[PDB]
Amino acid sequence: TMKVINDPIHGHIELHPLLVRIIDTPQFQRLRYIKQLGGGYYVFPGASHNRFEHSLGVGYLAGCLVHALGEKQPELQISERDVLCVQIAGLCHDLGHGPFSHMFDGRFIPLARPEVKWTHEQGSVMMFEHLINSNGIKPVMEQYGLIPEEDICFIKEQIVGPLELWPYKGRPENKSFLYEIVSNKRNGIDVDKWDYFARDCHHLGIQNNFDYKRFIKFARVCEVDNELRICARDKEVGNLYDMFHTRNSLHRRAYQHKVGNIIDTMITDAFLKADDYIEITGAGGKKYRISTAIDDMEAYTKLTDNIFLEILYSTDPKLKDAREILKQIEYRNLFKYVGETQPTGQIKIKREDYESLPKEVASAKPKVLLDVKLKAEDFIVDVINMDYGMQEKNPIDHVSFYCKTAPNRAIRILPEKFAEQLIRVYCKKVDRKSLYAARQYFVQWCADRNFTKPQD
Amino acid sequence: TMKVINDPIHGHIELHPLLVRIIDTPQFQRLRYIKQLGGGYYVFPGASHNRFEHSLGVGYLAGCLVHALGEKQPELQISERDVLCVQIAGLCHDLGHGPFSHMFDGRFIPLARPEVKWTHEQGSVMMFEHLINSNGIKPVMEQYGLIPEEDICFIKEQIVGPLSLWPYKGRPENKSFLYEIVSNKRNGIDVDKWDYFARDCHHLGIQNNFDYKRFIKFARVCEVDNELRICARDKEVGNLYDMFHTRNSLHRRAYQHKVGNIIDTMITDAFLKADDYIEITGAGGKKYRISTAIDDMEAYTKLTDNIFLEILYSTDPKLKDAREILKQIEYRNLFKYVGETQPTGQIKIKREDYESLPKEVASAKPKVLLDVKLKAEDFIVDVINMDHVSFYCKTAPNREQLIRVYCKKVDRKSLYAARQYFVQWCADRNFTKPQD
Ligand SMILES: [Ca+2]
Ligand SMILES: [Ca+2]
Ligand SMILES: [Fe+3]
Ligand SMILES: [Fe+3]
Repeated sequence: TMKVINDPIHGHIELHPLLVRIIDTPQFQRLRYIKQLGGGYYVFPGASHNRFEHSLGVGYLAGCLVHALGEKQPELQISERDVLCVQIAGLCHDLGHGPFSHMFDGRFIPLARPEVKWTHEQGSVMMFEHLINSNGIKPVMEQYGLIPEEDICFIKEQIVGPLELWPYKGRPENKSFLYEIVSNKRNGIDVDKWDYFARDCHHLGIQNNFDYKRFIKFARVCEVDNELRICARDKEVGNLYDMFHTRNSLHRRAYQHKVGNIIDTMITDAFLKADDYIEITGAGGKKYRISTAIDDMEAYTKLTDNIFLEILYSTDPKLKDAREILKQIEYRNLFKYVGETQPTGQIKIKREDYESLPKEVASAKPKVLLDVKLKAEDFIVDVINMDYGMQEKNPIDHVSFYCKTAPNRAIRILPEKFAEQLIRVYCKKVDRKSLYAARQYFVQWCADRNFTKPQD
Repeated sequence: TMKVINDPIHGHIELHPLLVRIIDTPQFQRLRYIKQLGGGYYVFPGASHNRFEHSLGVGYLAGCLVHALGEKQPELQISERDVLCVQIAGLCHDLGHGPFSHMFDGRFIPLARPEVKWTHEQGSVMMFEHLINSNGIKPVMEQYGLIPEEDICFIKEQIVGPLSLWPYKGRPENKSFLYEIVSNKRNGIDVDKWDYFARDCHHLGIQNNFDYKRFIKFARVCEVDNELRICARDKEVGNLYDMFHTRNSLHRRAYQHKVGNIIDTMITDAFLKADDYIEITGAGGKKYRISTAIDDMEAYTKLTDNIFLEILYSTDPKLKDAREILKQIEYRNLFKYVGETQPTGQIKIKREDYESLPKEVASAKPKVLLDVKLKAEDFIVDVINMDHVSFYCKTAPNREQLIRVYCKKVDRKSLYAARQYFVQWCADRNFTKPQD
């Protein structure tokens, strides 16, 4: 038969042999050493889960959804090849994640290389191609009825989106709903977001109220404005609300934790101080930095969380400055929270301007002059985005439902409005004179940047 | 005021500032990089938890039990300092675990240094002393009412044991029940096992039936043969049997997994071929081997699961042989399972003769000659090791080894060969006939 995996969130998981061949690969097993939340592990002891089990769950849920729609609506012409293609897309959607997951692409790369526009989804596509190329997956695809020329393009489009009128080339327009499963761009609701909602809740002691298996059993494909979309049963709006609340509770209590995000900036600070002295060997023996390893998948395969311990256990004097910061984490001698603000009604801060932010705070002009002159090297500016690629909107407005009487047409038509971006400032000095001075600079920068007034 | 932890098993737990000082320590944060189940992670994806979260739970449960006894029995004179000592003891009981937990002291060390005797508890006390000294914890202990002379001895004794008559020095026999909490050496029912019963079930998807909370609630200390022992209520024996079934289920389905133990042996083998070339920095620039890092505690502090990846990501030609085996874990090209047996007598194979076992199998002469001759290196033999609880009346509140053999050759001929060797080796060691 085929492999069975006992997941603590989904139960028994059945693995097609093609999936097994993709998993038993250094590019996929790489995800065993990538913390799902990263710095959150040092705040929540149960947050020890890695990207490996998350990807296994996303592929399982993607196959469950596509198989349910096929067996419930034969008119959709869903093939078993389409089921496996969606499963692979769910398995390999997080292949491009770097050390400590969103810390790498969200903060480190913008700080070390602000000129490059890099996302972990781009790396997922590059790592997928490197995976199939380095392990002879294409003949195994042909074994199981797949056509690599268009199916691999279909998988990549499911992971990253269109590759620059129907813009997708992997599947015709009459199967547009297949592009809404692994990563939905219309509303953000997808099986990928469902897996870590349950996984993170399971690992942090927060309660999950969204029954995702109930949602799959009532998911149907329907015609909405001449477009085939995956619709929900009307009697599932209460489950939908519970899903929204569960994501906000995770954001308010875990993702935006004030100490966990500090630790993320400290790990980023150590990585930045160590970027000039670590060497990762790529294809042809070429030495790559931590920041430049994203240009070479052969080197990026060797870039996991152990570079944290490589720096911590290093004896090189060149790495001492970076080693000291990591030692500070073990002693809980963390950076000091100065304050928090928010760009309500303002244009959100972009990744390419992260590097200029601490120099902008140190350049503030407080009225009350103090005997403590602070430099930009004493300030850390943290930008926390609940979704960097999103604009303020209610997702229910982009969710379509169906009735039991009209199971092919949608319906013409308490939720917590959520902040998107939070600006936190930390100081590296620990003395009360500098710590109070940094607070003065920060409140002055909040009026200049036209951000909300800091309270405390 | 004290720090609060959100734990998936126990919920919100409060940490005394002394405990926090011990936690904020590289000697203790080392536990963040030590898989609890080791090779079991490569079979169960949810088993990503480390020893750090488990130690926190044991330190919490031990304090809960002592506090519950003191509150429910003000005659025991259990002081807040007695509570802290038990909390620290459970918090530091596993400080001596090496890479991938029990495969380091249970297989690797006996294979690399068969002459040395080493256990993770005997290393946990060394870790505790090094932890206390390197961080100046004794003054912090005193400022919270802890006297270091008696207490350090107390904490060490309820971890490793006494170092005819009452052999403990940290507490008198009047507080003997305190030594039965973190690790019981009589029947084997401690809060340590309670924590990783629920925690492992929670991460493996295995159903946990024991409720440690309702047990602790109805737990009291009674007199058994003129001695004070922890006893349970007469109607809470259903919880006791659910504990025993959860243990049996965890061993049968998780701790004794086929592929899981094969991965452990494969990781041991790569460590053995990487032992002569990996350098661990120790006390004052000195260099130790992976097998010799246990002699220096500062070198052991830097011995974690990261060794697995320094071998994997290495480019040293001397490390090529070890790097090959770790890569075969990623490609799922594992050792083939040959057979399984157990000793017929009460005698049990110790660790000083683990490396002699594969050659014994290869030295066997099967009764029928065959084509493939097998070397000792082609065999892997790992050893898997595994009613007496007091109670009280509600009215009157008082009064073994398993042997598995694997083959590194994975072809039809060599596997038939290995089975013939294994059957013959079981025959002249008087072991149970292998099930076909
Ligand atoms: Ca992703
Ligand atoms: Ca133990
Ligand atoms: Fe994901
Ligand atoms: Fe333990």
